[PDB]
Amino acid sequence: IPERSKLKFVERVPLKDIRGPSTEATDFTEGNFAILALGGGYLHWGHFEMMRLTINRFMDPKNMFAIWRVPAPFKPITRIDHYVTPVKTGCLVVEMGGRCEFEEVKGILNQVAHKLPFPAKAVSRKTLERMHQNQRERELNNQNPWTFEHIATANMFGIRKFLSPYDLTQKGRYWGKFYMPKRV
Amino acid sequence: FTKSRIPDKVFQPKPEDHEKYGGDPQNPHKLHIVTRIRSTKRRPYWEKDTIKMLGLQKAHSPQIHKNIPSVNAKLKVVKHLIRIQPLKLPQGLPTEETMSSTCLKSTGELVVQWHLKPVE
RNA sequence: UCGGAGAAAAUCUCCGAAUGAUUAUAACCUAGACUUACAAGUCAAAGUAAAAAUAUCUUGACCCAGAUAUUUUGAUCAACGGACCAAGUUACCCUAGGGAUUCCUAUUUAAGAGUUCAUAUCGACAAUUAGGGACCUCAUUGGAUCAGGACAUCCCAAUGGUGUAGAAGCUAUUAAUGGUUCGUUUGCAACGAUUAAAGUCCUACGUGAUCUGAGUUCAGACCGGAGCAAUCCAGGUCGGUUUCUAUCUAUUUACGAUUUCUCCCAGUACGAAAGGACAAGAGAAAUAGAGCCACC
RNA sequence: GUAAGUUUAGAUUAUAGCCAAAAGAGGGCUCUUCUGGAACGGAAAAAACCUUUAAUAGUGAAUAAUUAACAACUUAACCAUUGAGGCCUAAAAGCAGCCACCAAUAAAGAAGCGUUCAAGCUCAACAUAAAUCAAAAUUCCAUAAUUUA
Ligand SMILES: [Mg+2]
Ligand SMILES: [Mg+2]
Ligand SMILES: [Mg+2]
Ligand SMILES: [Mg+2]
Ligand SMILES: [Mg+2]
Ligand SMILES: [Mg+2]
Ligand SMILES: [Mg+2]
Ligand SMILES: [Mg+2]
Ligand SMILES: [Mg+2]
Ligand SMILES: [Mg+2]
Ligand SMILES: [Mg+2]
Ligand SMILES: [Mg+2]
Ligand SMILES: [Mg+2]
Ligand SMILES: [Mg+2]
Ligand SMILES: [Mg+2]
Repeated sequence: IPERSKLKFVERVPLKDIRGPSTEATDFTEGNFAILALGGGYLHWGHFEMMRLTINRFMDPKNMFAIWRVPAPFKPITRIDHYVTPVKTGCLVVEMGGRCEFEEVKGILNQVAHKLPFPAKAVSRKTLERMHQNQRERELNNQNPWTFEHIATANMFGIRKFLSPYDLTQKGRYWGKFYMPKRV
Repeated sequence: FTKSRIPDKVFQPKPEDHEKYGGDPQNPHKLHIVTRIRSTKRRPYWEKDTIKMLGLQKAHSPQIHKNIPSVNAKLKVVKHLIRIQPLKLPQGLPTEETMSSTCLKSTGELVVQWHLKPVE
């Protein structure tokens, strides 16, 4: 159990940032239970306090601990009113761990996730692994001969007249700041 | 919106593809039958030009072209507006005598004897 | 006007120049090019001539006037492609035209309030693809008549919950039924006396070919403040004329009621007292609708 | 693959677009660049979306696009055994509070909670049987319809 089990404080003062698949904080580091971002959104300091206060009160110092998986607010906002921390879909906002089962932390993590600015979910190591396995399984066993990548990459049907350059990389999974899970 | 370069993998066939379309990877066919089946209106200007270069100004009228890389390069530009079918010569190339008796079938066969009579 | 740096080439972010000092004094001539609407602006082999190669570093036309004896010089012409030389004001105005005329509220969450007890009544952080509102400055809407409609319900009606004993209340569901007053000071409010209640909004201030007060806003005139004056001020004030015979559409001949108070049940049920019901039942009015004339 | 291009001579008009899509720059809008469009058909009406090489007569034919589409996953009825574990609130009982995190047993640690604290209402044991998702304001506004290859 880390000595500083409780969440630390966050300093108030130190378009594509949330428009694609995440490349950071996508893997569990120390904890087993964490909140997974399912969309792109900006986390201002107010959200940070809600996560800090709610999680700290419930967690047991003897058996539980938590850590932050995202940087403090650094991006300027003007009417320099305040700074917002960008987050990409797939990021782990906060990580929890300890000699506890997922079910114990499900309620608090899910409650915290609901109040986040973007859609989010509470996932353990197993659940995150299961989600990826299901995604790969769906792609392999898909019975639709046509897929977004092949049509877009090969410019079949003259499709690229109606597509953005970024669409080829995303392959239709991501539209704007929203992530479509079922879309293979 | 700019011209696109298709990855080379698109034009590398697979063993099942040869089975489906019935074309041997060896002894490749010589001549294409190309017909325009979509309109050049609302298409970028480069597509409009290649269609005129290939002679496919009228739709649903077939044109014969060489199955050589330079011709193929233009065809790849307008792949979506045309239908490419391999010309077949069941009875061989037309000679001087048979030049006036030919007919191009929908199947892709240029028959050199056209009688308009029951097969019997 | 031009030059330097960023954005990175459309508008934005910054610095400088209308030269400066140094000097070897840096010639004439002539291929090919850059740049460029025009105009202006760049680089330069070869040849010749001086010397014994070198100018180094960081911009204004034409005309017209000059100066010398060919050679040259004239712009905060800076509104910087530059009229040789001209400012205010107009509400007395005119013509040609172009225009316009944070805070609620509904959901989700629930630390903390509520002695105890999250959700009787509420409530931090937040969540709704959720609904409405250079130094100075500032400008359509009342009323009358007749109202159509929404329901996010002010009263009337039917109900759930309570920290609902009764009586008073609080909260929520349902319902658009008919109703929802008269004045005073007011220019927006500010009060008085009532009521079962004096709802919140939409209809181009709903409605000016139905009517009316402001305002926009002028021709006259004063103060206060500007300006040398004419004049001026989004500062005061007093005065001050918009007419219309309806062509078309549309419209112009019934209904089957709302509310309040008193009486009774009963000063009972309830309640320590204080105080004080419901339904059931009878009678009065007020208003609205439809009619009538024996009386007044 | 294809038929255009340079130069010479002459010449006006034009110099305010419009909407969709794509990438940026400022900061929803607004500038800049790239692509397309101007139906008589379809999207309801529909300049700007999709289908459409010109324009002719015909009581022929094959076709294109074509506002339509088919809520989502374990309590069953049962049983609960001390020295009050101490100490800070007489003393604090699974249990005011804090720390041990406790007792034998076929089998039970104290879960809610009760309790001034113990009242004890009784969870888990023993002991019995089965068991996460995908179509507000004039007056509603085509009519209808679940299966014939
Ligand atoms: Mg020139
Ligand atoms: Mg030389
Ligand atoms: Mg000028
Ligand atoms: Mg100029
Ligand atoms: Mg006057
Ligand atoms: Mg009405
Ligand atoms: Mg209602
Ligand atoms: Mg009128
Ligand atoms: Mg009249
Ligand atoms: Mg006068
Ligand atoms: Mg007057
Ligand atoms: Mg008078
Ligand atoms: Mg006046
Ligand atoms: Mg009339
Ligand atoms: Mg009664």
